[PDB]
Amino acid sequence: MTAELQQDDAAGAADGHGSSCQMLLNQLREITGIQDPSFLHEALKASNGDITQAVSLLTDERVKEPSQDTVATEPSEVEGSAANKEVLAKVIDLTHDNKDDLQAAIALSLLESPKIQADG
Repeated sequence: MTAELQQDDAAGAADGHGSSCQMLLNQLREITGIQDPSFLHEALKASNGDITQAVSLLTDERVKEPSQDTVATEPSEVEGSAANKEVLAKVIDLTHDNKDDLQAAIALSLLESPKIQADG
């Protein structure tokens, strides 16, 4: 009934980390300061396990509130990918008759049909 010796003797098993140390979320929480292990683990899941990138993914639009309208800005539930950016190209055309293709086809068919058509 004295003190203990040899700490290598251990007592029993000591696993259950299954690729997922506290350094991942710890650091993450130290970089971003987020309290949503879910959105955090999301970043780690998107960065393929990389913290720096993940971080990037988050600091680059993490929480806030897009989708919905909120704020004063405009909502973004659709378009949001490449566009005239990656390339401005020529054939400039915005004013006058623009997108008249779908606007016209849509209008001609929208004028005869109900309103919303969703995916259809």
